[PDB]
Parts: sequence; C-alpha cells; structure tokens
Amino acid sequence: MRVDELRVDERIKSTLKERGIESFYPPQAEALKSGILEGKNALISIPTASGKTLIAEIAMVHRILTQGGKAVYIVPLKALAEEKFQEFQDWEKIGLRVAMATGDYDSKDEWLGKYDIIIATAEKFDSLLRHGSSWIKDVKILVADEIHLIGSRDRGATLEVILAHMLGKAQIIGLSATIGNPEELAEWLNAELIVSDWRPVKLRRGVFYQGFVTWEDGSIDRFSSWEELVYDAIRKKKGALIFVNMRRKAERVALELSKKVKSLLTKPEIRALNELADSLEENPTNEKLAKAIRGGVAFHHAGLGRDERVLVEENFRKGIIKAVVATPTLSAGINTPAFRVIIRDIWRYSDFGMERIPIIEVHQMLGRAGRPKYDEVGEGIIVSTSDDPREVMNHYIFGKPEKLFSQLSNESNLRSQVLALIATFGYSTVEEILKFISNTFYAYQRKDTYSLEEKIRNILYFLLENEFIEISLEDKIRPLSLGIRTAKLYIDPYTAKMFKDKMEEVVKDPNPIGIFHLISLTPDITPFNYSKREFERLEEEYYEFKDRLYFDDPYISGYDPYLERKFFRAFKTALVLLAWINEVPEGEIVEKYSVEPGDIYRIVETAEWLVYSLKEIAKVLGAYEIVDYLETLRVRVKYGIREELIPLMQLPLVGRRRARALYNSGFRSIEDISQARPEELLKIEGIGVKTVEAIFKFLG
Ligand SMILES: Nc1ncnc2c1ncn2[C@@H]1O[C@H](COP(=O)(O)OP(=O)(O)CP(=O)(O)O)[C@@H](O)[C@H]1O
Repeated sequence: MRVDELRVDERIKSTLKERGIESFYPPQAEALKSGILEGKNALISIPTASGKTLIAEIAMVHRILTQGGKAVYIVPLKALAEEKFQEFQDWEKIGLRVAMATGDYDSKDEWLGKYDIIIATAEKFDSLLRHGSSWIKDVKILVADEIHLIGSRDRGATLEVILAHMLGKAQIIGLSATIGNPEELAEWLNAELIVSDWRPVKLRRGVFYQGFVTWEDGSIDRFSSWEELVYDAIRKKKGALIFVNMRRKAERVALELSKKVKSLLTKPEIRALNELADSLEENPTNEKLAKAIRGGVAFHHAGLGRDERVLVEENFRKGIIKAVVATPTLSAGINTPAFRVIIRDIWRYSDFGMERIPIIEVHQMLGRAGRPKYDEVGEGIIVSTSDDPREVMNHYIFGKPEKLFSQLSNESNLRSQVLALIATFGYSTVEEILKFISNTFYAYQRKDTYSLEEKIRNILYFLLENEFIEISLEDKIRPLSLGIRTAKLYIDPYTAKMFKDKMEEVVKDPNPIGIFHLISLTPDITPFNYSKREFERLEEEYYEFKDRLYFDDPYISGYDPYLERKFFRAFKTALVLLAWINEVPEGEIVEKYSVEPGDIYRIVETAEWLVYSLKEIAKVLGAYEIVDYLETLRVRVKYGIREELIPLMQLPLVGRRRARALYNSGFRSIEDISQARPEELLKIEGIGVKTVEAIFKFLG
C-alpha cells in the first residue's frame, strides 16, 4: 500500500516522503493494518530486509501524537542505540524530541522526562524501571527490537522481565527474525501476529561443498574453492560478506582473499583503498586491517575500535571495500547488505564444547544477502566442509528455525531480578513473587514452574543470608540498605556480595591492581582473554603483586583449567586497567598486554561502572574512608588519566592524550584555558584547530 493511504497523523506521511518512501512492502502493509494503529500489540516476524523499523516508527509516533506521552524503543546493544538515534532524528522536525539512554544504571535520569522518544537497551530500561523514574508512567508504547533475543541466554531474561512488567501497562510491539514459535510469543504478548516470508530482493539460498554450490532448487554451479565465490562476486562488480566464527580467522581469511582480490580491481579503486588504509592510527590490529584493505578486503570484529569498524561498514556500503570477513558478534553494525553472503563456518565454539550455529542465526546472516538498488537476486551460500551438503540443506534451508525458550532460569539475571522485585518494585511475600512469574514467558510456555519456584526460594536464602534482605516483624520480606542500593546499581547481587566480603581488605589496602582484579572477577565484566604464551609472564606479574590482591587464590574452587583461567583473565585485565589509568598510550597497551582496542574501550567503560558500584557498596557498609579514593579511581578509570588531569576532562574533544599535552604545556585547569589565546593552544602538539574551536566554544 501507499504511504498516504495510511490513516495516521499527516505529519508522519510527510516525513516518510521527505525520506524516500512512497509505498509499503506487503509485510509492512499487513502490519500497519494489523491493529497497531489502534494501539494494539503486535509481533512482526519478517526478514530484516523487509523494513521492521519503519513499522515501529510509524506506530510509535502515531501513538504519541494521537495520545501524547513517550515511545520507548529497545535495541540489543548500546552501539545500536546511536544508529537508531540518528535514523530517528528526522522526527524532531515535527516536534518530537528524541534521546538515548544506554548506561548510568544508578540514576532515575529524570532529564529524560522532557523527551518523546527514548532509545534504550533492555538493561538501561530495566534499571530505569527499578529507580521508578516519574516519566515511566508516561510511556504509551515500547518497541522490543530483535525480540527473539528473548530466547538468548546471556541477556534474554532481562528483555523478558521488562516486557512482563510492561504488558497491559503500555502498547507492546515486537520486531523479530523468523522463529519456530511466533504464535506462542505473540499470544504471551497478547499480540497480533505478522509472519511474512516476503523480502525486497529475491534470495537464493545454497550450500557449497567439495567444489560445488547446490541451490534449494536442486541446480548446481561450479566454483573451484569457496573463496572463488568471492572472487566471482568482485569480477561481476558485486559485494561479498563472508561470515566467520573467530577474530583471527576473520583477519587471516581477509588478508588471504585480498591477496587475490586486488588483481580484480582497477587503478582508481586501488588508489581509494590506499588513501583509506592511509587514514588509520597505527596499531597491531590496524596493521592487519590496512594491509588487507589495500586489496579490497577488510575484516570486521569486536576487537576493532568504533572508528575502525564504522570505517569498514561505511566504505563497504559505499562499494570501495569489495569484501568483508566478519564475526557475527557486533555484526549488526554492518547494516550493509551484500550480493553474496557466504557463511564460512557453521560450527562455533560453545561454552561447553562444539555446537552448530542456530538456524535462526543462519537465516539472519543469509537474509542479509541481496542489496535492493544493485541486485535482482541475492545469493546466500552456506559452506560445508565436514557436514553432509544434503544434510546442511535440510537443516537450514528446508528446516524451520528453532523455537524460542525463556531463559528466566538464569541464576544470574534471576538473582538480580528477584532482589529487584523486593528492593525496587515492593514485593514482600513469596506468594507475590510467583504471581509475577506466573505472568512471565517462562510460565506461559510451561505447564508448571515448580523448578523455578525452588531456584527463587534458594535465591531468597542467598539474599537473606547475605544481608541483602530481611524477614520483618510481620512475616514479610523487606529490602535493606544494601539491597535497594544493589538493585539500583544494577550490578549482580553476587558481585555486590563479592564487594561486601572483600570490603575489609580493600579498606586495609586500597590499591589499583587489587581493586581492578576484584571487579575483573565479577559476573558483570567479561575480562580479557590470554594466550598460552602470555601465561608465563602473567604468572610472574602475579607473584610480584600477590600481596596487593584481595582474592589471592587462583584455585579456591579447584584446578579446573577454567578456574585458573578466570582468575588470570581477571589479573591480566587489572594490569591493563593499571596501565590505562597510568596513561600508557593505547597503541602501547594493545602491544604489551596483547589486547585489542574495542576490548579496551568496553572493559574500561564497564570497569568504571564497577569501581563506582564498589564505592557505592562501600558507602552502604560504612567504608567511608575509601570513598574519596575510589571516586578518584573511578574518574581515572573512565579516562585513563592520572589524578591531575581530571579537571581538564570536561573540555570537549579532550581525552588522555590532549589532556596531558595541555597540562604539560602549562594549562592545568579550566581557568588556565580561559585566560589564553588560541595561538597558544595550537602550539601544543595534539590540539588541532577543531579542538580549540570546540574548547573556546565551550568556554563561552
Ligand atoms: N517502505 C519502505 N520503502 C523503502 N525503503 C524502506 C521501507 N521500509 C524500510 N526501508 C529501508 O529498508 C532498509 C531498512 O533497514 P533497517 O535495518 O533500518 O530495518 P529492518 O527492517 O532491518 C528491521 P531492524 O533494523 O529492527 O532489524 C533501509 O535501507 C530502509 O531505509
């Protein structure tokens, strides 16, 4: 159907045209006339090429202009908050103020109250609901994007709890990938179900093996080696997105391709890639990317920094980069389709042994094949090396996607959520906690939740014994200072426990390595991994600082190669964080501690929230003497700077490097910066014209 036919506020229709939309894809039409316009709940399960977002926006903005209030959009990761934030900007033109919310769990973020569209992660929104922000009752609609992640172990439970809290309290719209149980998820959400197999460009799915690609129609096409599929894509001026399981593999396979891909390029093309590779700050990770890019092939994974990944996604979408070998982790960032999508690996490293890539994911990767403007047909090829080609075809192509199961049974999120229900949503009887649970997706799918009730009761004993809660003088559960505080910090009740137990020791010896090692051993941070060749050196580093650690034993749980692992992962991480606050250059940190940019960025951001929560836990326990020290450690962790550089950090575009260049040149305070001519600041190596402009602009 056409835009204008949409019986919605005229201002929406206008924006859709100013964009470029005149008509809707069948799935969209079906969804837009499902009843979501009437404020009804709906589960839209259609391929991502089909425009799920647009449906949500129209629905959101509509609900908001016709009934006032706020529309909450839930994205999977912080990095995807920005993309959504940008593509939602045009709604400001019609009066709707848009905002992002992804961190700072320990805050009501009341400032958000003055906004009409809030883009937050499930975690951020969970925290906000815990803090009971006054603008929450204002929300008329919440869109759960990538809602199939509800069946995801690591974070699915959180997405479910926020949903269970919201059902019947606001409109709920789910945007998901094809699954095995849409009807079930829909009925739980008491929602209209929109299932469509429709997509913009035709998709051709095939399985490559021993030198041949068999498609779903039984036909065949010769290709010497799988990589011939790529060289073939480029010789036809098309793109190739190769999916791999490991970071090093992504890099190797990219370098290898590029060697042969350059010869299929042009003199102008080579030049564009050259200037491109010539625009990257030197590094062990950037060396590999550049050398590879100079051949039209780039790799993409979580180990690269935001700049570098954004640069690959963009120059790929722009056809400059001819191919991209990426890990499916931060994959989504590549909102960049491709003529041919090759799934190189179908067996990933499980957290137990070996497992095939879930069908749902294989479809999401394949469905990412075929660019609208350039292709009339996209080709998704699954490579089989061990498996039977006929079997691979049966599992993925002809077989339906796996069914989604609630992951509420996650002790981690469940411990955190049982305490929240008491510490922030006012639950005081076990009979009440099961009433909530009876309305969850877990209880929907199940005939009984008896096993869950048991977990919950044991969770209560853990919270009860660990002073997180108490059974009042009326035979009722009521939170304690430590409990509210913990639920509000959004840290896992278990990591808070770790903080309380070790508190005495931190008070006694408040040191960087000890604190960094402590938090790096918590369920709220994913430490740095290490290779066998880093162990030896790590062991020495360890003994050298054993006296400073609070958790001084790598084996209090056993000899499991995995326990000694977790502990040294935490220790290496603490050394990295030490060099970080110690102002060691990023290219140097990456080199010495054998770690990657994207990881440093992530660990640093999390460590800060953890050093902060450690400070807030110390407060609810009386350890007031380490509170100032911890706050100064928090601010140092946040920027990777020494104590004196702290006042300069409020300056725009001023990080570790520039703050030091300014301080070492005499400008130690904001007052020092103010009483200065631009000529002076520009003489300092590292402060360019754009920085001085932002700085003086900041100073009035
Ligand atoms: N009716 C329409 N007409 C033309 N283009 C449309 C459209 N609806 C959506 N699109 C476009 O199709 C593509 C949308 O990709 P986007 O990644 O934002 O959404 P999605 O459908 O993949 C769901 P999500 O992002 O939540 O997975 C974009 O290029 C967008 O501009």
